[PDB]
Amino acid sequence: LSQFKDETNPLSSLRHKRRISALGPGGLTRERAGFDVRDVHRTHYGRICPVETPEGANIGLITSLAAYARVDELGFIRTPYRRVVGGVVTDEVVYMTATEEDRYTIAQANTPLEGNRIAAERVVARRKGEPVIVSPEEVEFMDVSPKQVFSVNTNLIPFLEHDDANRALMGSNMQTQAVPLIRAQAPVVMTGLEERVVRDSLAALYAEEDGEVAKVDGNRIVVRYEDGRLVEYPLRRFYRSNQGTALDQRPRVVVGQRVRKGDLLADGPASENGFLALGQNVLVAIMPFDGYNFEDAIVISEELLKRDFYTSIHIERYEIEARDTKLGPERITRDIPHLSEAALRDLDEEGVVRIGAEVKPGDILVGRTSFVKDTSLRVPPGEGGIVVRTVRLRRGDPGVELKPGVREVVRVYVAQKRKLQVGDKLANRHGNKGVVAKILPVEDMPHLPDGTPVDVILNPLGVPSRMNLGQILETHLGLAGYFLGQRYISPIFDGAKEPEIKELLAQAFEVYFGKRKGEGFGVDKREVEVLRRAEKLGLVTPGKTPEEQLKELFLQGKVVLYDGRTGEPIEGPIVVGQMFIMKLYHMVEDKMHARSTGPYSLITQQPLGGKAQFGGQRFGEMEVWALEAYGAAHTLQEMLTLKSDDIEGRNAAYEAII
Amino acid sequence: KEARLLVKDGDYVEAGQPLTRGAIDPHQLLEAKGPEAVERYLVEEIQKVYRAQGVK
Amino acid sequence: SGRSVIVVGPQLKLHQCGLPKRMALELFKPFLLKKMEEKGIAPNVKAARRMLERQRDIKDEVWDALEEVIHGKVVLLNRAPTLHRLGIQAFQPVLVEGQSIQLHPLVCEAFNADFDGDQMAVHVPLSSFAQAEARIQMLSAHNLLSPASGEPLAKPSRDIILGLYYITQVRKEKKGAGLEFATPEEALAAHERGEVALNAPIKVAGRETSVGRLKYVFANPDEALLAVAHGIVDLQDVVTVRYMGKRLETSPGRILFARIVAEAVEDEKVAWELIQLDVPQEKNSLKDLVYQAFLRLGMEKTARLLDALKYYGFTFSTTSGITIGIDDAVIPEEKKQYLEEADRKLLQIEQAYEMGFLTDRERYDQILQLWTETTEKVTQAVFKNFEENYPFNPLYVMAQSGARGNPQQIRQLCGLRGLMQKPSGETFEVPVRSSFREGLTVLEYFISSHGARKGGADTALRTADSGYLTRKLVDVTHEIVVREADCGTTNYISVPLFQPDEVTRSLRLRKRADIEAGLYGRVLAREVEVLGVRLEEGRYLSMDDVHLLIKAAEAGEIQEVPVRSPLTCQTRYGVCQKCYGYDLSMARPVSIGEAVGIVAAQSIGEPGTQL
Amino acid sequence: MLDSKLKAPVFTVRTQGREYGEFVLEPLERGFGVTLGNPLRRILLSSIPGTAVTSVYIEDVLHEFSTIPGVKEDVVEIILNLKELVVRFLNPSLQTVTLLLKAEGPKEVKARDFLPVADVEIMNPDLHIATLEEGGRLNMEVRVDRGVGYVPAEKHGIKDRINAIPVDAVFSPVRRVAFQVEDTRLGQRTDLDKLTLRIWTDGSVTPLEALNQAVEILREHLTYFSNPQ
Amino acid sequence: MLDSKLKAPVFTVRTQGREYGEFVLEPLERGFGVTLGNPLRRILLSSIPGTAVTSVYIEDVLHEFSTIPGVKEDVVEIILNLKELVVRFLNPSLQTVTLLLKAEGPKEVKARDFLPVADVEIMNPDLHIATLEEGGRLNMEVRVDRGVGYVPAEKHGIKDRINAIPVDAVFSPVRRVAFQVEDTRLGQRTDLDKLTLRIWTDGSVTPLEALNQAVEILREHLTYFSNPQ
Amino acid sequence: GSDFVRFTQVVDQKTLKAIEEARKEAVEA
Amino acid sequence: AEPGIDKLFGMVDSKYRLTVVVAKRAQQLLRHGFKNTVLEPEERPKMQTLEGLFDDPNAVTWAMKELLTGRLVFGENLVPEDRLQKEMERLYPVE
Ligand SMILES: [Mg+2]
Ligand SMILES: [Zn+2]
Repeated sequence: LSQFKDETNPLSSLRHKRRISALGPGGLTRERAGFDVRDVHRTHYGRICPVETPEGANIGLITSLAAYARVDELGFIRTPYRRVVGGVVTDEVVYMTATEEDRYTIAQANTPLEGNRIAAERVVARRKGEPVIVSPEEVEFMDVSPKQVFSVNTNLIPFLEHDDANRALMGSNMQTQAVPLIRAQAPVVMTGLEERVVRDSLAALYAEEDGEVAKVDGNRIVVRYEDGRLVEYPLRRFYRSNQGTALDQRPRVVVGQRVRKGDLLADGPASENGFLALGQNVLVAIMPFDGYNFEDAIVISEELLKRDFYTSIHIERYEIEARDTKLGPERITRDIPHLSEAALRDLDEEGVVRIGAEVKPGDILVGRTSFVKDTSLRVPPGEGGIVVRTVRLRRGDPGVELKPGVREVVRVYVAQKRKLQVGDKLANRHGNKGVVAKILPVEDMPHLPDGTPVDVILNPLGVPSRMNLGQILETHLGLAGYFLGQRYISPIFDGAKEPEIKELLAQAFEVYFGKRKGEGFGVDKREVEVLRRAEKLGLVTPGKTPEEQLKELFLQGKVVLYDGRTGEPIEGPIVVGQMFIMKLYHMVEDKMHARSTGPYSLITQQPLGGKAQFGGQRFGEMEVWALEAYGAAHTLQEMLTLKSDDIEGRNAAYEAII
Repeated sequence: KEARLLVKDGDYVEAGQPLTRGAIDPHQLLEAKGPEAVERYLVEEIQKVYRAQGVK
Repeated sequence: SGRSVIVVGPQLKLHQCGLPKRMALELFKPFLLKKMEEKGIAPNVKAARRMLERQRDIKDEVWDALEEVIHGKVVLLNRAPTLHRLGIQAFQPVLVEGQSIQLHPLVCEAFNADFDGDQMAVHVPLSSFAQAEARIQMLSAHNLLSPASGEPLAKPSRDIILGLYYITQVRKEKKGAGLEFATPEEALAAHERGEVALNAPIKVAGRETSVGRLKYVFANPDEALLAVAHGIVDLQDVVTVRYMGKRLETSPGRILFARIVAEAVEDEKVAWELIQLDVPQEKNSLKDLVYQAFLRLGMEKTARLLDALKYYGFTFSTTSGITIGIDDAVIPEEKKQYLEEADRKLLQIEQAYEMGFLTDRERYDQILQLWTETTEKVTQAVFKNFEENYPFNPLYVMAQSGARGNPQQIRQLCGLRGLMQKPSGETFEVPVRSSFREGLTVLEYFISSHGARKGGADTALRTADSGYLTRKLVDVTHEIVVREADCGTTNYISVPLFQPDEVTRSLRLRKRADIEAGLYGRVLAREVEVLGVRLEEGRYLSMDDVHLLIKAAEAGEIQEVPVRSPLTCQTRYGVCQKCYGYDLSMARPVSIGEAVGIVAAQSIGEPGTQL
Repeated sequence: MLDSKLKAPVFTVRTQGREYGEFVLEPLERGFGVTLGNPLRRILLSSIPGTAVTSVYIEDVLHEFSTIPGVKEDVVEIILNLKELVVRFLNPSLQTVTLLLKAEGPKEVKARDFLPVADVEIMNPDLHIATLEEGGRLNMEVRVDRGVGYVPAEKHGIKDRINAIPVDAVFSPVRRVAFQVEDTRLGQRTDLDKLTLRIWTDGSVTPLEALNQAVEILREHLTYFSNPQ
Repeated sequence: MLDSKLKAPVFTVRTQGREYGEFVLEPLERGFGVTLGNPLRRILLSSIPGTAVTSVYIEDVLHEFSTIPGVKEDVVEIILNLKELVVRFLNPSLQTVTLLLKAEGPKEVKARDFLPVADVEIMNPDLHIATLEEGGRLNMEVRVDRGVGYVPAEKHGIKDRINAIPVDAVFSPVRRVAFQVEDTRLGQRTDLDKLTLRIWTDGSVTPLEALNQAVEILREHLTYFSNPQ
Repeated sequence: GSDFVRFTQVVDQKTLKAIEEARKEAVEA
Repeated sequence: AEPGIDKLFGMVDSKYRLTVVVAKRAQQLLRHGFKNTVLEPEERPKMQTLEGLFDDPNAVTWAMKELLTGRLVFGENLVPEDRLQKEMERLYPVE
């Protein structure tokens, strides 16, 4: 039942820690019958977020409860609900039992009110899980908030009101796999819980009460509270995760700095300023580029690598041991008997290696010899970073119990500052996912009339198939906040409206092009021609000023653009913005699993490497079926004989190739 | 009572003709028509789903 | 063998593959040592082993040695869940830098492999004969048409399709003044002045020609090409150019695409002869041309065309600068009138129920029909909205274009996905009245969650179910291969041409596409002079034969067909070419020795995935 | 040099006639092949001076929507069939040459029937413009000027004759050009540039000659910065 | 030169400091504005060599993933702050320079806080480099080199100290380059081009400096064709 | 696997002449 | 993809026969030393970095080209295998 803890991000951890499944010992419910259970019961309202469930075989099996809903006594969720007396709503909230819920008519929170009294005689309510459009007097309780409707992870995508659940669940789920970055950024447009997120999630440090800073060292902070006391708290600099990431509370307070009660002290690894900050906000333009935004491929400009803008440290934890074989104890030694001592310089101390060094594939890690026969640890193929730590529990087991035969044990820690590279994968909060396709030299990449170019160009064809307009709404919002140099709080449905969107559009365009004018420059011939063509398509009213029609285009959220390679302006205005995009879990499947020659099984001669060599790839059966479809006679023969089982034949082919 | 039949009274009907609206036991189909007619039938029901699902 | 993540190879041609070098390194260590001993790179093969065992013993000349070795070499690539014959294909490897695997984007669907994280594997044939056989009949550049059914599996993708549709589209904006230039050249002069003024838009309803064609005349298309180059003329314009012997009144993009066709295949004569330059280019016409060109020139020139098409479509898609915006979701006001119509009718139904005259079933069904009606009402309204109002809607340009989308997607986004069933399967009364341009109501979205959950669950179950069914299929069909001469059995099947019960008694020329699927490339059980053409016995059934015979059946000259069948194939085990017939991934009828049963198992079980 | 100056793009050329030509320069550093073709491609399409018929007049023709008896083709067809007519001046003083042509009978009129101009020569003597049908009265004269690239008829509106017709001008003898930068691999690095430009010319010069022009004049444009101000 | 050569782009310069600069050239003939501003911008952003933190050595720590006591910032953060430092060489003989800085106690380490050197300038004098809490022993040395564009820390692998570390190289002194090619109106031709190219630079060089440098470079790149092949 | 094709020896005219002399070699005395 | 694949198709009764013929010819080039060629001298496969493709970067192209020539004659059963191999081995010191 219990297993590893979700140490991807504090939010990932909290979601994992507050989510319930159906399966278990089996008697409660086993795997083969969930169709009826998988559909979201009406009672899930205010009880279960139906978008948080893990998609796949275990879809409808696991979900996080309603964010505001909680167990009263015995695995029975009650949820907040605004009492509504007659035409007067009561701020008092009653956590209702699901069964008791049917007993009343729950009014929605979206209904406008003049305070405790409704603002509409005809208001929808939830009599018993149905839309009942009744008078305000027919509701006993009204929806406390949309927030209570969902789990925590649901509520962190701003513009859910214009996005499909099919990919809403996808986005909410991918929210968990976010790796805390070197640089923590908060979304240009938020939901409002990131503060509460980093509060409940103990990533950052918080000042108990009022006080001042005594000392803030890179690993400690002595605070002195207004109570006349002082207490110091060690600060987590670099701590490995379940997956080998960084763990630091960012020092956020200067020495002699007066911090109040509950004052965030050192923001967690993925908090910007007591705020959820993972991934980064990048200026993005949606346009179908040649082929690097093909289906969900993401095209990136070079600058985000020039800037320290997407990277994390990955932590690797190797380990070996010496045993006392009846053939002879396996000494952990520096000796490679046969040929060379040169590579043994790295293994500085005998058996154990020197610390704080880069490692190449195949480098000795722990020395040892079996029966003497050389049998020692080496650097695993793939990549190793820099030596950071070692542990050496020989027979001298202080409180350790090295297993029988184990003459001694040893642990090794390497670190590799993994920058974002070509194959990495990223996605937005609003669900749309993808993998980086190519980073282009920013020299020729499209650039604004202002030299400032965008960070990422997406393939637009994705959105139409998807059902998610909140993403483009956020595109506009972030584009606005760009010039506005300021953030926003958008409740999922009660938040911003397109009217205010166009207001901010006019404001930001006025800013941008008023300063353009102050530059001594209005419209360029390129702008005039493109504006003429927009008139040709009717996108801009003919006869309106190029200034004014460009302003309307801005309020359209689209504007002109210049190429950079051919430098040309781009026909058709494009919507862009500062989008808060995250890098997903680039799990182990990313690493090459490419072995040519190496080990084989004991009972069978099927190649199998692993620690020494990558290992032979699974060949499967239906693959042979496809081969059957083709006339692949001798190639398949080779596969199953020279590449599958035949040691003698495979080595004979080895030597023939030699 | 629920038997939804398409054929009319008095009308001449070929053997094995489905008297009601619904499915048929394949064995009775083979029995009435023998091999080839049942073959044609079954190919029909096979292609009907694929066409109904756009398969070509 | 190996496996890792992939990345698109837009530069890559399908005849090749995007290969990070560092994997081929370990893979070809044998051949690498072979060559670098073939060079002076290491003293011996084993000194070579030591030289190459370290990333820091790396020599660049290792690189040109490896390239020389692989000059004429290829590998095989595959996706994790393999379901069909092309679940693996042969590519000529290209060593590349970086980690990810570079992939020709076209087959991004041949392999049902998006870019969501899934990583593919690869192996290699080794023996000279093994490599020969792999390159010969496992080459993707060799494996073009679907053998499951004769459809081509290289269908052009959304981006290129959109680019060519945009390039080949034409525009028309306004006509207010004298449109009837047809007869008067005084009319042309006056309307040309009005075009000189604001009176005449370029894409005016010019009776003989819009002002565009009168104003500008081009002998050599490079002319109009330059005019666009000067920014003089847009690519979707009504212009006239004196073609080889014709005053072609076309859009620029149309002639340019024709020219693209001309280079891709040498015989531009046929290139224009086989091209319908008179329509906006759509994926369906795309496949039609792909097929016919493959028929005419074959593999090499057809693929030349395919690659040039990919190139040009990508180019033009980029050039378009076409991007989706929230305002691109054009909500036709006709839709709001239909919506008010539907709401008022629903209120009428509800009020009629209120005093009880309708039964809950009666009122429920009345509401159901009212919305099922208004939904198509608005669909038609929005469609018209597109044809005349906004022919260049990025949203509508795409949906109309074959690249992506459906009417339902647009409605759900532009209009609304109103009608949706309950957990039982019954639709809720109050449909989904909002759109995504609208903000979905909390309870409405909660309700909509149910259908999405059901879709996810049943698709996931159908996955394993289709795996099971295909497993059984291969279980049973595996024996069957074509090994035979003409199976002398004079037994065939007469394939009906009429679906006799569409109405209870409605015998009608059976559906066209179904007829093509059942009868294409068949063997005439006996000669049939149907439409004056003596369709001799055993003569194979070309598509044009399909068309002739569809026309004849419309003439009613015949209702079924004398044609062979495996069912009437005499061959104890296996089927006659005549008993089997024509269909290959190539055109000519099947070759003796082909494992047809496996092909059938795949072709049938694979579709079950989506049923 | 061997490393980086031998690392110099190979100025490779192969001219198919004087009209067409492949020109591959390789290899190139990051962002150079485009950096070169794009400006150069733009230049070659307008920079190049050439010969283009400014205007034309038929004695009897007074509307371009009119057709001459004994001559089936209308003004439109004759004007187009003359558009491609490419000529070559013998000296820059051939800024404007007006060549006349007289013809009657049932005969076909090509470029050769024109009265020969000493300094002006036609590389397209085979260009058949029209066909006299029966005693077809044709008296015509075409004014052609030495210009660069393309010039629309209306903007010049050349009227040597009040009923003479302005002619859209296309001087650039190069029909067109196509450049692409293909990625080429060197032993060390694979990300290298090879810019290949295949060009079409009217025949006035060979594509190589036009490249020589464009490159020289572009370098000259690079001379517009020596004076500081 | 009065009609056409006098009708040449008036190279005018208006520069705010040595960091930002605009240059206006007009009138321009057809399509030359962008035709030239494009590759100019490309070379400005690509070919212009500059300076960057070549390699770093902290006397106190061996591995970049460490933390120094009394040091709120971490090692990687500090090297980042170093890379963000903008220096200025005053001599071609100025290619490699190992700046050193030593700070202690409750002091905030600024980029002006390094040891002054003769031929160098701190283009980033106020650059916050670090902040030492108490007795913070921050003494270290950064090799900085004069390169072109970008190179990863890995390829050069510069080791003045084995405890010293390389870092990715950034040698473009250009913040951003753009050019507005707006219609300039000439007496005969209103359809003229006027290109006003704006550039924000780091300040290590003045805009016009990198400008004429790139113009120089491009002109050589053109001269690759005096050789026919 | 088709026997009809699976083995098809490829031969040059020089090989044909070689087999010709090999046949001619059967003459005794 | 491959030159004259249509032509070779016409000269080849079955696609698989063409495949088998090409592979047999290629392995012939391999085993007896690559000199088992008939069109090598004047026109020949040629490399890019050098003329190395004259030797054997990829034999299959050699077999395809020779097939495009009428130089080779492939019989599904044309000669007794023992004598064919024996004469190949006497008359090819290319080994
Ligand atoms: Mg996928
Ligand atoms: Zn048969």
